[PDB]
Amino acid sequence: VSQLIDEVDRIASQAEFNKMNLLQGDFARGSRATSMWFHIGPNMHQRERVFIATMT
Amino acid sequence: MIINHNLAAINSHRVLKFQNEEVSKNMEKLSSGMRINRAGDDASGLAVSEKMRTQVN
Repeated sequence: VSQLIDEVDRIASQAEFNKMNLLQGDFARGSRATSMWFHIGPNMHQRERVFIATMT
Repeated sequence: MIINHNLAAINSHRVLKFQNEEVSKNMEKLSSGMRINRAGDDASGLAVSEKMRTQVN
């Protein structure tokens, strides 16, 4: 159990994208560190927010 | 009419030369099979692609 909880923490702290860690909770609901947005339109504030909760 | 300079010819040649540049760019894009061949096509895209290639390897 310890051995295969350690790698759960490993995925939590290492699941990454283009220089962004995802599952640490930086893009959670109450997260203050940063916010993730997708600009899905061709003019001004045509953006959207995506939430990824903590998975540690 | 003025014969010392064929003004329509100059404009047509200009348009043709820029069209040739565009077609050469498209031909190189076709030949390589890659959208970003040289730098300046999309600098951020090229940087992200290189980083993700390193990640993939």
